[PDB]
Amino acid sequence: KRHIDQLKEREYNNYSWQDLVASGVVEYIDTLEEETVMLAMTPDDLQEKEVAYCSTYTHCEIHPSMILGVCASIIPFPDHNQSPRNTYQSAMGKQAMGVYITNFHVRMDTLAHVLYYPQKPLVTTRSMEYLRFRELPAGINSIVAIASYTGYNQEDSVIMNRSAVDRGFFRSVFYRSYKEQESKKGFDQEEVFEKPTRETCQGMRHAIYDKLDDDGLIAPGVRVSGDDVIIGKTVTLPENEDELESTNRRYTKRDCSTFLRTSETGIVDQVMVTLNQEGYKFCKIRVRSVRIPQIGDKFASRHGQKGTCGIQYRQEDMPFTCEGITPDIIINPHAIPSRMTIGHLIECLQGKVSANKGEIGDATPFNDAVNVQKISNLLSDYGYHLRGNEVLYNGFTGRKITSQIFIGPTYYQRLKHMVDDKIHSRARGPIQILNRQPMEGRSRDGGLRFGEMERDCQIAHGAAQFLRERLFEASDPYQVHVCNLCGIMAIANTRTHTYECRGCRNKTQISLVRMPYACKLLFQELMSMSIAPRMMSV
Amino acid sequence: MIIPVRCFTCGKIVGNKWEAYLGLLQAEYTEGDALDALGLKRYCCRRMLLAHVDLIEKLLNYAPLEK
Amino acid sequence: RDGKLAKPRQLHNTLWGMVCPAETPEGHAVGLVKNLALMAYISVGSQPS
Amino acid sequence: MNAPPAFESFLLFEGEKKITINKDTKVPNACLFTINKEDHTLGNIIKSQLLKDPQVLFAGYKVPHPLEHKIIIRVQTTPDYSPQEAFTNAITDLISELSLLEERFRVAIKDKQEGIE
Amino acid sequence: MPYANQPTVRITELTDENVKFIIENTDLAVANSIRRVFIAEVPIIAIDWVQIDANSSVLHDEFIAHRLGLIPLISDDIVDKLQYSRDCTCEEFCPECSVEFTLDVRCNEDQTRHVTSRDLISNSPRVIPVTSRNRDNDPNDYVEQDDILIVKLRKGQELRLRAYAKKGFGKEHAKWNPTAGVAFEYDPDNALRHTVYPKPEEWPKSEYSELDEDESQAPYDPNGKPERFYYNVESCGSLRPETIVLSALSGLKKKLSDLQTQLSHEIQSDVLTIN
Amino acid sequence: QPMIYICGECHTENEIKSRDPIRCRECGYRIMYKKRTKRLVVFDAR
Amino acid sequence: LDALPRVTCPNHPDAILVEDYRAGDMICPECGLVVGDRVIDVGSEWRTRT
Amino acid sequence: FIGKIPIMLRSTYCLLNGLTDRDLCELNECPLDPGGYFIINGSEKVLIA
Amino acid sequence: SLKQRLKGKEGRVRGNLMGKRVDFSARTVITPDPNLSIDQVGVPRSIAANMTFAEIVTPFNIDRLQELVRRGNSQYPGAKYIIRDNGDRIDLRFHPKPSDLHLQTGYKVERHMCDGDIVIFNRQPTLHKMSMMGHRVRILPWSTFRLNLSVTTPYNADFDGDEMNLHLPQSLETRAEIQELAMVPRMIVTPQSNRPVMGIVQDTLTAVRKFTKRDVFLERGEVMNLLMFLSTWDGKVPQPAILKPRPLWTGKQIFSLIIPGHINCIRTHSTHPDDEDSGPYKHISPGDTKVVVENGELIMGILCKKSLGTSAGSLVHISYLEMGHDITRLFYSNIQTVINNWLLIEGHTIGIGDSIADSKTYQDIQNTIKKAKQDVIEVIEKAHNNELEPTPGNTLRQTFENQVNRILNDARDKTGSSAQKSLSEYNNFKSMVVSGAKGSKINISQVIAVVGQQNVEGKRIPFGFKHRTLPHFIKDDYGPESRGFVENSYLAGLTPTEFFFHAMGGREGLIDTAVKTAETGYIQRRLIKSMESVMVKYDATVRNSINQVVQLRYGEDGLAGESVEFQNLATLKPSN
Ligand SMILES: [Mg+2]
Ligand SMILES: [Mg+2]
Ligand SMILES: [Zn+2]
Ligand SMILES: [Zn+2]
Ligand SMILES: [Zn+2]
Ligand SMILES: [Zn+2]
Ligand SMILES: [Zn+2]
Repeated sequence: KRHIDQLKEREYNNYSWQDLVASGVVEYIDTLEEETVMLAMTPDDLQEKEVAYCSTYTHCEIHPSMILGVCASIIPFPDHNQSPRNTYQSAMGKQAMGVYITNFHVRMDTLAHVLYYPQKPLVTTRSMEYLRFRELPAGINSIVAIASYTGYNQEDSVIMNRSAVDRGFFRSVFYRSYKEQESKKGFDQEEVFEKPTRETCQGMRHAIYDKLDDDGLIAPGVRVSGDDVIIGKTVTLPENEDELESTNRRYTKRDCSTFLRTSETGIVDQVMVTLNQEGYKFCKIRVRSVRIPQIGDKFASRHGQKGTCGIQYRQEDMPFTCEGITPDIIINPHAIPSRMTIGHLIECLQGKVSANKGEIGDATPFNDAVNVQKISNLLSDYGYHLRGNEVLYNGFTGRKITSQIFIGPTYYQRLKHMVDDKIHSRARGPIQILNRQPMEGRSRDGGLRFGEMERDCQIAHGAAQFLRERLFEASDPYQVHVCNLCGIMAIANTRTHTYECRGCRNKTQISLVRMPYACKLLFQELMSMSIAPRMMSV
Repeated sequence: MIIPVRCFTCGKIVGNKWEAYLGLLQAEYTEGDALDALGLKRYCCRRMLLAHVDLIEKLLNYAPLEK
Repeated sequence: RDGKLAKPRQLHNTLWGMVCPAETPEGHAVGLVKNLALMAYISVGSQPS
Repeated sequence: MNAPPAFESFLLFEGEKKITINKDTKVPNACLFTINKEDHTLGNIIKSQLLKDPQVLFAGYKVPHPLEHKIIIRVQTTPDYSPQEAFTNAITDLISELSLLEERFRVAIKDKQEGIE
Repeated sequence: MPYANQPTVRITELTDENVKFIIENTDLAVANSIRRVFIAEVPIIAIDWVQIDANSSVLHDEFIAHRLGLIPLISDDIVDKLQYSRDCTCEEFCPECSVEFTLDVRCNEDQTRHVTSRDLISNSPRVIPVTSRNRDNDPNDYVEQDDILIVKLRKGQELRLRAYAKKGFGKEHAKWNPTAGVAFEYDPDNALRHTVYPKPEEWPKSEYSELDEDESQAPYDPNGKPERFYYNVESCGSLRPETIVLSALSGLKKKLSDLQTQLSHEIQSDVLTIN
Repeated sequence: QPMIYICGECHTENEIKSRDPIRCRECGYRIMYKKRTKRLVVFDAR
Repeated sequence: LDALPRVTCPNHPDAILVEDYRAGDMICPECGLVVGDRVIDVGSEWRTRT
Repeated sequence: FIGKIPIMLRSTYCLLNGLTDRDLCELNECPLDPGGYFIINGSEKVLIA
Repeated sequence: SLKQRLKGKEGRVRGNLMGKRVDFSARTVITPDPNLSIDQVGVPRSIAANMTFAEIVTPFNIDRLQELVRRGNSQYPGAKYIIRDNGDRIDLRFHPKPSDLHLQTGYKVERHMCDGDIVIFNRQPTLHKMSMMGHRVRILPWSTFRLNLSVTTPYNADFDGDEMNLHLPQSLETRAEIQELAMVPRMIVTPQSNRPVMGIVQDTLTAVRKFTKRDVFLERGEVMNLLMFLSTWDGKVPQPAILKPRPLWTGKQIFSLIIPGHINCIRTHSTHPDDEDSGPYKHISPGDTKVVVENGELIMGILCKKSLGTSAGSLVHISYLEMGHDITRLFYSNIQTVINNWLLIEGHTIGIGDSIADSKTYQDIQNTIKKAKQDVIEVIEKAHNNELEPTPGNTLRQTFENQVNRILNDARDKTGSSAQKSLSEYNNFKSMVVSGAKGSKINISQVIAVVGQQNVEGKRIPFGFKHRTLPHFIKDDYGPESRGFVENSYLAGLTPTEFFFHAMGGREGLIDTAVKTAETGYIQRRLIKSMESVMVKYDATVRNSINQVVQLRYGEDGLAGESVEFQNLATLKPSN
């Protein structure tokens, strides 16, 4: 115990951990050594001789929690919870949004999510201090009531208080940093940062350079949207091949001015210009955007019970306690027992009493504290039902609800799952004429994928005509003329007069067929292999 | 961080009672007495303040807070 | 890679105190991906001579 | 946002009307009225106010959807007593009670300029 | 109608921050709805327009602007007098539908400077501003009545901004809500048995339970009806709680009268006749 | 437009409409900052 | 049908043919008729021994 | 001269390793950013075990 | 490589024909909406702003259609484009006089997508015919899809963050085609296993159990309140179930109101209560527990899922047969609305109280474990004496490992059975388990009493630590903990060692799941590529793509599997 006092002496003077290593009261141990050692679980119980089945112990664990990793260390009493849920939490914890360092201002990463009002866990594991988690929390301990309500919280979701959202519930900033470089494009050809006018340049399709400055860059603090040109630059190409007068003010000034993707809206956060090892002049600009909780956005409990916001209601509509306390969240009861997440209740029960105590409880799974009854007995002492269950009044009729409610505080996660970034749709737009397929995706405003199995279902559906609409009309429509003499697709077709099938001397017996254009290409591809496939109704 | 006015659970103001609490802590090493003095008779309000944390001072620790 | 099929992933008991059992991705890389224990350490190599 | 502004919850468009009146096409001396930009909060006292009336054969209400701001009320009274009078009677009675509640509140608060003890 | 409640009223306790009272002879639906009125329904003035002229502080304008919302403006000047900016047909805003605010601070001092509501001034005619040593030329301040610390400034940081306070109500946004949690209680003995309360000893007694105080674990009456609602209004500071109640009571009546007028209009606009 | 960003490390506006190679007086560093926008900007308190 | 380059209509010789990258459409405002064709948009394709 | 070797953050040769938090904030560095991963072309890079 | 380009490896076949992109489609995250009719789907306004339909002008609606053109792109109830008979299309956003623009019958107008329109909705991944269904749109705020709970059931969707895909047909044939086939109401019964696919679940299922309680009583005021919730109602108030001392209605009376008035489903209460028969026959005191409804009126019986659906003898299947999909869908939407509203006011929760049992039994349970612990030692010592008798056809070790396993199972079962007894019927957990929701007795054992033995492939935890599992154990240890037995409860917590064994098994479930997830996609592909060659013919004979006969008739009867039902022939009666 005196050595502990030495460890205490170290806070001021010195007594290194290495000296503790030098003390040889503890040693560092590999698995090969473990095979031979007689390891002890705990100093206390194992030293007892009264029931000493063995006393040949050689070494003992510092604490069983040392097995745990960074993620597992966060959730209290994991053993009262189903084991995979913790792995799901370990993954989902990684998925949560939050702060990450101190100097966010100097930082200009492509993507970031930071919470306005983070909170250290009301119930904490002591090691999280070493994890500096209380320094950098990634959620808040919200007070939740467990009730099905209207079923809008069914299956991995929750109903939340909109009026709480008004107070600043889980609201967050989103920062995206844009970077852009200027550089050569040949011996003479190069990009040129500027603010070109619509007549002094081409390749501008339709977008205007109003936001720009003469430098070609937008000013900091400017309101932005998913269409306008964010960085202005243009590259003349031939310098001499244009010659003689097809002059125009656009000349050969081809546009290469950077614009924002057709989705984001917001304000310009920051603009920074410098140069690199490549030597080329380049600029970096940070764009600020605000993330607010919305219906359907993904959220999660500290106990691996994730859920989306099923809906949001005003505080008045919400059912309320004797005080009129509306919970921050309304979780479906049934989601817990199927997953068997009792620990989730312990955060609430420990949190409730800690809040009343006005003092933090430790979240170490292994204790002698007797958290069950003693806390419950203590919960009764603050003047509450010893089990935590409490009656609440109706949000609409005001009447007391038939069942009693278990309500209390809980550490919650805002997950990296912007639903508005997940949505995608199109009815018509840019295609891929090379195959006549829709564009690659949302960042190019493309169409949505059609899979082999939707086809397989569609055959099983028997609705051939809908597939036909989908395969042909909703993706690849084409018209072809064939010679009556031969199923070979051969025409010159004056698309205002003649048609003809050269090699067959066809002058009138032309016929029209409807097939996919991509399919016609495949067929032309067969002909390039010297194959002459042909086709008729006869 | 930067103590939000009004307890999310109720609406109880605390736009200056953080530093006062910090004052209360320096004056009295009894959180209960501190928490009580602030008038936060409700534990929802207590959780608000108890679980609050203010890193800004570390942010302030930087010198390059000029441009 | 080398040595495949009829080998899989589950867990080894000696991993106790060496790796957190819960700390793994829920993807196909589950168990295939491991994570350092809270107080585990790695040998740097020395000369016994 | 892909969601309407907050005032839209209560504010009506220039083409909207607060309430719509329809007769029932199913049973005699009955009608179904639709109220726009309103909730059960109003609905419940009025149902109760009508329920308090013994001349009422039927009275009931619902939003078409909680997200939606609209309610519909079905009411049936005795064939000699129109459902319109019942709604009119219920509101006038209720408003009158509220005024006295306010006045007694005024009397109750006024009744301690200093202290009750 | 032949019969209605007498809405018995009794006021128990009142302060500038809270009011406790007991209402009797009334419907539960009326009690909850008026309760819902206390929060959402009450009209208030709050900031809706903010321009930030300069900010060399660490926080970003939108953080402060959200905070400017979070500021608890007192409403003790009949804020209802101002017309709504939408209806005031004025170019976006005017003093008849807006108040103006301006804040300018610069930290030339080497030590960290603190910014407060006081740095923000009502440029519009002095309708009662933020509650920061303006109401309290009273030897009864909390500790300073510096109510809100806007931000802190280390040497070299500056903040220039403008604000417009505008008319609104709690239903619009919580910042316009002049009330915190609202206390409410009826029938503590659970004679109505709205819920089981298995083993009533597991349920501590409510302060109102204390009245009929009882050791019979919960007396019962099947014929009972909700009565003697116990109230305790908790104002957020924006207005004196009882005065909030009157404005709430006035508003709900007005809300109903307009529907009656519309109800007359429904029968006017209709082909129906009544007399 | 008098604006032009400001150097990062000397923390000083260069301030001109020039195609100069992002240089900076006294402070040789290339890190540039651009002034706040000179525009009307409304903010809500929501 | 050689008169393309960017301006023609059946009712009038087109004066302007704006390219709406957003919808990927070609519009001729002064009358009202998609000249048809969005070739895959150059504004979509503006991110792109011896 | 033989080369320029990319160095791990918080290395012995990462001279910031001796500086205080206050020094690091003076450098606009995060005191709770121990590093241990390279920065390559301005991008952060970590070796997987 | 020219062959390669074709070959399929991202070629013309696999990389183009087998999978491509399409238009008139949307995908988002899913959100719940029990208030939605089974045909409804909630749809984001932005999507609705994005989605359009090109309608051909008819003189009956041309004036309205012109208003959409006049309303234009500047609002949702307007139109973006018009496509003329000759083929010309017009952008109304840049048109100089959108309102003044001429139009006639036979022209097509691209108007915005509107509500009441029928769309086709799909899961991804797609596994069966109900995985793609026609749906009715509902235009709503926020970019979320809202759906009826029971539509989740065939979809197996989870609001944890699943996306699913929707497609909007642009042809009237297909609109009919989707309406006559792809629509969900026809999808109710599966031909794969002649059973219904719909299923009311969780909160709804639990409140229904709660609602069938004998102690359920209603007030006249609330009956009117309940009546308005009805999606349909006769307009005629029912007679009170009680008149004196005071007028009252029963929940069974009111549930029976929900029920269509000339159809019945009999007996399958399918709940634990009563007595695996024999007992309830004692004496036909035959009510409450067992389910019985007559003339659309429920006589007695707490409800279950086997009653509620996705099983034989279900009310859902017979309603589909008699009332048809259309009446059954409206009944189903209606019941969910009502039960939801009752649940909302009735309420339901869960707490540590639900984990509370009797101390003495809890004391007896541990002591039951102690005897079992003692029972294991008796088995260990005899084997160590080699006086233990090996089981015939097995080794002594196989006997020993088997013998310890029966004990660890008997004790856990005994202590579990004590916990089943120890819980009140008042409990939400027992309520949740009984209702047929996501729970069971084994859960109670695990949460309250004991998780039980952990195993590897069914075998006790192997001696990976040199004839040991851990250095905390002695060498040659054979204790159940030394081999993964989790004696504690989720309430009791777990030892460091037990948690690890618990973590290990969680991997086994998870790894198997990931592997199973990839393989099913592949096996199916092998399956589909084979079975795609066959279809039914008009001569009833089953034939292939080259018209050859597979069967004389499909299933040797030519009848629909959905019209098949489980029946007892009973002609195999014992005595002649
Ligand atoms: Mg799922
Ligand atoms: Mg689910
Ligand atoms: Zn030919
Ligand atoms: Zn509070
Ligand atoms: Zn005005
Ligand atoms: Zn410089
Ligand atoms: Zn034209």
